[PDB]
Amino acid sequence: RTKSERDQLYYECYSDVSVHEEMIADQVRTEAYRLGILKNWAALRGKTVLDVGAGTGILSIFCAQAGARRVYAVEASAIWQQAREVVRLNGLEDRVHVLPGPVETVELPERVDAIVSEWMGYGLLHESMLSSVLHARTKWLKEGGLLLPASAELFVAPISDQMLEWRLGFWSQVKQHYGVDMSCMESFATRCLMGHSEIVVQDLSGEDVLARPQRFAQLELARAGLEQELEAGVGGRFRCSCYGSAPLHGFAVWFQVTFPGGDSEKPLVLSTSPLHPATHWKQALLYLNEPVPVEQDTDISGEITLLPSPDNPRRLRILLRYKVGDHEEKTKDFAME
Amino acid sequence: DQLYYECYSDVSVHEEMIADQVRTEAYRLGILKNWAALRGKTVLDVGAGTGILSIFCAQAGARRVYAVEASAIWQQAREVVRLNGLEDRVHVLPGPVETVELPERVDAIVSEWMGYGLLHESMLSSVLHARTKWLKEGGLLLPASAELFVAPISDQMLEWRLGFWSQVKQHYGVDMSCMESFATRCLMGHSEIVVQDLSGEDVLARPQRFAQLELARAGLEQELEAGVGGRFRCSCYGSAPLHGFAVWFQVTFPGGKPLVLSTSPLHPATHWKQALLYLNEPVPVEQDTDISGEITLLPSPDNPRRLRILLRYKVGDHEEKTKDFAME
Ligand SMILES: Nc1ncnc2c1ncn2[C@@H]1O[C@H](C[C@@H](N)CC[C@H](N)C(=O)O)[C@@H](O)[C@H]1O
Ligand SMILES: Nc1ncnc2c1ncn2[C@@H]1O[C@H](C[C@@H](N)CC[C@H](N)C(=O)O)[C@@H](O)[C@H]1O
Repeated sequence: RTKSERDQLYYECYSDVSVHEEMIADQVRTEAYRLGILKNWAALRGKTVLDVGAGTGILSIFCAQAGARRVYAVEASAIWQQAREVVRLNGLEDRVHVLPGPVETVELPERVDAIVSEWMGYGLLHESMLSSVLHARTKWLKEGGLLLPASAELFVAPISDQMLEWRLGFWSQVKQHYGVDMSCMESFATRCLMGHSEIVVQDLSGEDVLARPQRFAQLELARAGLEQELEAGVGGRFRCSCYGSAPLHGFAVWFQVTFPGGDSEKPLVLSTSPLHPATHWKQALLYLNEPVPVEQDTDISGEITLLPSPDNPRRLRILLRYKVGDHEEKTKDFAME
Repeated sequence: DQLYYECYSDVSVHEEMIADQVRTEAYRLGILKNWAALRGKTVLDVGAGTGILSIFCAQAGARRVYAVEASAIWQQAREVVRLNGLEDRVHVLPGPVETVELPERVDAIVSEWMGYGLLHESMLSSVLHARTKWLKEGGLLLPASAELFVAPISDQMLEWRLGFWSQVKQHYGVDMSCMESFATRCLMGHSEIVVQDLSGEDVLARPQRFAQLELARAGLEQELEAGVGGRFRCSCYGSAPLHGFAVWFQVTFPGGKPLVLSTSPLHPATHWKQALLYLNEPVPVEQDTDISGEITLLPSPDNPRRLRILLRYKVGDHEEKTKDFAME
């Protein structure tokens, strides 16, 4: 529960193979970084890069292959030892330098032309890694230098989760299967599956989205003052109108990040929307205590704030205020599962 | 004991059990096919949960069912019984079966008590306690017995995970084949029992029964404390990387031909899956490679409800080895 304990647990996760397997098997993520880096070949060719949180080294290697002269691959967990071997295996150890330890205390021999980092957690800010990237930017990035990605956006949409609907309806189906009526279990199932205060990470599709998604916050990484916004809360108000009739279960929150277009003048966007190909981040679901019926053109509005949890700064908290239709204003406070 | 019961106060575990069609149909038929033995008789359902097995017992013709449940889910069972119009015949009694005050000894006990690797959760002791305390002489136990099996395995999913690092170069133009030894240490080098579902083609040799538990047998309770299990030997089907062993179980109901509920990878899948015991790294085997060993299931020293498995094994002419596992 102390910082040293919390740090050891966080980096211990990244010392193990499973999380790296997940990240690198995520083709949408990994290919987006590869292409985003290549899009910026003109600005990277012959230049220096800092990879904040290099992991197994893969993004740093992408940067070298794109023509970077020198890459500092900084990694705080024990996985740096594996990165060292990956870099050597690819013939890159003379110019990709795997550096152990936190980026906050690394000492590079020079400021750098570019920073690359994959720092995003569930609901964007779970893990709270962004502070480390901003620290590195302030301390090591040259004036006018390149950030990859350069920005993040947060989106919300109201949802009718088809999988949840099935799980709640299960109990009224038992009679047909086994000859025992359990339809009375539905209220209890609803309390268990919806009445908790955890953020649920689950993949949705367009079939679950009840209104046009809306951006409710923007994080431009070059902006001074972003560090202090993180502490006070990131988010904003939203308002949308429903497509059609459905049981409203709550809200899905997701994000995108954008890589500069470079020479092409066409930015590359990595999205975790339910309307786009699936990623390991899925979406972050905020369930209401029970389903609320809605109809075509029902207004839903609210305010969403992403904060660090008081107990654990790396654990995402979300404060939700919302109003459905003519119902009273309600609030719910969530923490990451 | 309360943290354990608290697991069952939530809907998800009961959804998983009742959505397990192989499990629930096997109990349903095991009970209904015993109509002649249950007709006009009394039943104790040990750990009634949502009450579903007690309602099957009523359908089989039981004159009365005491449905005993320690977790807060007993409240939902009472509602289910009322909804099915059985409040006059099926009586939900809250609390541990060890201390419940039944009105009378019973003609039969039904219970679904099995955990991962059969004995994880350690609920069998509660069923045997109830049998000693409340079952009439010559009374019926459903299921009546359990059997434990082992086979050597080559886990396809594990092989794919280990092989993933050699595939990265084709996906992204970065070689990561050097990660394979590290991945193997992480995924196999630990001492946790891993619950995972296998298929028939993961099985490398004929499965061996290594223990039988007759629930009516005298002194079974003390055996559980000392450990349950036994020796086994088998010959491999063909060439493959041996990853370790899978342990699974079946239970048998009195026939009313005996109905068997199996959790074998060769039979339809169940929520129990199999309990996998990984060697520290893969070992190549061939057709007719001899494998022998001994497996013991114990309660963990620091947590009686947590399964521990002691494995001794010998592959071909390699030296005998041991590995000591506890449930993940
Ligand atoms: N303050 C920090 N300094 C250095 N590394 C960090 C820090 N915070 C988190 N990390 C590492 O950042 C990595 C974050 C991963 N999302 C990315 C790994 C790798 N770049 C990849 O894209 O596959 C993990 O390996 C963490 O251990
Ligand atoms: N000592 C005990 N006394 C009463 N109930 C118990 C005891 N130990 C475990 N249980 C309950 O036993 C049930 C075990 C379940 N595997 C079976 C539930 C139900 N009979 C069903 O087949 O769906 C859980 O609901 C536990 O809470």
